[PDB]
Amino acid sequence: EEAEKAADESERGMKVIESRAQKDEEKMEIQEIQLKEAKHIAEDADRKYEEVARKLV
Amino acid sequence: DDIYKAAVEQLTEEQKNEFKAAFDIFVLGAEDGCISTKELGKVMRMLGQNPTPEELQEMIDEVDEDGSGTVDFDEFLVMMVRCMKDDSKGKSEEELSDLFRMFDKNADGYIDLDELKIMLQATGETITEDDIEELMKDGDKNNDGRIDYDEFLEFMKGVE
Amino acid sequence: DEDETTALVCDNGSGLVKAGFAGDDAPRAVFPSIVGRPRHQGVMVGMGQKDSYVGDEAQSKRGILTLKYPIEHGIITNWDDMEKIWHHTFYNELRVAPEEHPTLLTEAPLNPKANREKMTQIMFETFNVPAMYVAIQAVLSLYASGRTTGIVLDSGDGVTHNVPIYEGYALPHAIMRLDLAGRDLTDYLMKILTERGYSFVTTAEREIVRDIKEKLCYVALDFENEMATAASSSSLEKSYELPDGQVITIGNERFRCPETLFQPSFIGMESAGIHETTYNSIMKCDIDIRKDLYANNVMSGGTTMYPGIADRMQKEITALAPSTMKIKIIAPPERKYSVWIGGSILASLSTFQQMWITKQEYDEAGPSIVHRKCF
Ligand SMILES: Nc1ncnc2c1ncn2[C@@H]1O[C@H](COP(=O)(O)OP(=O)(O)O)[C@@H](O)[C@H]1O
Ligand SMILES: [Ca+2]
Ligand SMILES: [Ca+2]
Ligand SMILES: [Ca+2]
Ligand SMILES: [Mg+2]
Repeated sequence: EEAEKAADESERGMKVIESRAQKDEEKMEIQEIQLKEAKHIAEDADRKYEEVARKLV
Repeated sequence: DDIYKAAVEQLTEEQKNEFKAAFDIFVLGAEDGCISTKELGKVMRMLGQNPTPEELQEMIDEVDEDGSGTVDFDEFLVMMVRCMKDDSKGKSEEELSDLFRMFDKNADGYIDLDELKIMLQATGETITEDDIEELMKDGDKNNDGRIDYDEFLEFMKGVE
Repeated sequence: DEDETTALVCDNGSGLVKAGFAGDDAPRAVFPSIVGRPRHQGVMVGMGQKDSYVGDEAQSKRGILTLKYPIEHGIITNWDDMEKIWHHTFYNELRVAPEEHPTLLTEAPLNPKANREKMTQIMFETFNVPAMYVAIQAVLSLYASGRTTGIVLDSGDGVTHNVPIYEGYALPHAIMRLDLAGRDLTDYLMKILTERGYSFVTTAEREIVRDIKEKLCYVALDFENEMATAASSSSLEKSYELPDGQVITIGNERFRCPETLFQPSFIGMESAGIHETTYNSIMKCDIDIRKDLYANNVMSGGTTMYPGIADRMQKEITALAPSTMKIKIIAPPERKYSVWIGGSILASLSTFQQMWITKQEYDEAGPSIVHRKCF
């Protein structure tokens, strides 16, 4: 009995912790995609700004 | 700005409330309280299309009325109503010549301020002096006191 | 989707197909000119039986599909790829049939007669199109530039065309095409990177390094001096991060890749550099208009997106030509799409609506007579 109770508790813990892990994972991909896009456009903007500055000179 | 502000005022109250909500969504967490090139590009990515930076600048320049380089609510309405092209389908060259002739009733080659004012008087709507001055400036480029045919052609952009 | 009976402007430029409806300022469907063919044979069940990928569908998978270029130097190699790319653009992106609106296509200068007759026949017999029209790219680019004078330098992917137009006047005798462009630059960068140490021999990597070049490679303002100062590199060499993650380190090679354009001897060809060929073309023109050609030179093509081309052109022309007059070089923003933009503004005129070629007259006349009618 004691072992079965402990195992059931552990299983419930598995379900809830795995669910949160799946959520965190989805959040990872979303955050990563936004971060990459932001860095790409930031590098693009910096290169264009340096070039237009050279052209201004 | 003309057709843009016209369409803006043509919006309904519920539409303008949705526009304010969408503005709050776009400036959600911003640092200037308005939609700049950064925030506009972020919204474009959130949608899917990618906008050129010079294009973002030219667009913000085609919607602002203040001079901030960013899009506020008053400019949010313009940026969210400019879709329909009101100034398209330009009148035929013969129709444009007719317009210039009937605005130049005394047959001289110039639409003096008197003709423009009598025309505004004839239209029937309550003509405000500010409206007269703004239209006179919009037409008469060199500000010589009359709208020639080239200045009159310039008067047809944003008009339909 | 479209409520206006207007021609579909489809620029089938070498390397990038740009398709869109007339009146727009930029092409909506932009995809590379590549065809991916299933290399192996799978025993799997359920996957698409489609035997011919195209566009982004091929770009998304370059490891399984052997990549073939549908255009080489200008001459069309395979016509099946042609039918594939048009059928795809018609019934997968635009979602419109060609049986309801015209189609203003853009072809390169000085192309074979077989190419023109073939595309026209596929556009009339197979597909039911009310009217076709072939147009040279240089004129539409000069239109989009908003001028009537200058020498257009169109550098695509496998061909480079120099076309002088003064006061709107075309010069079919001076147009000289040379097959030096982005592919030969990709090959030069590939062989020099193989000399650096990272060796590859597959097309997917070739496209990857092509993209790396488009993003990073620029033109040098002084080749030998940059070589000397890069001998001891610090900020001159850059470390790029491959989309896969491998850390690549590229230094001087960048600004030595497009230099092959200025020194064709690197690829062992007696042809002259793009600048020297343009200069020779200017001598072939008359003296009276040469100054105007110096003051109104225009550029076109995706290859011109590199930073530093205008300054290099100015120094080279100043070193070649006298330094007494004024030689201003003008490059309009977003020049690459400008050609397509021209198409749009060319398809809205009623007169141009009167200069189309309907099916019946072509059928009786035949394709060769159609070639005479256009020029
Ligand atoms: N954004 C870009 N940056 C750098 N090079 C580019 C870019 N886009 C295209 N190219 C180069 O231009 C060539 C294709 O040009 P093309 O699309 O034929 O120009 P056009 O459509 O004006 O004829 C390719 O070799 C490619 O490397
Ligand atoms: Ca503002
Ligand atoms: Ca008058
Ligand atoms: Ca005036
Ligand atoms: Mg080109």
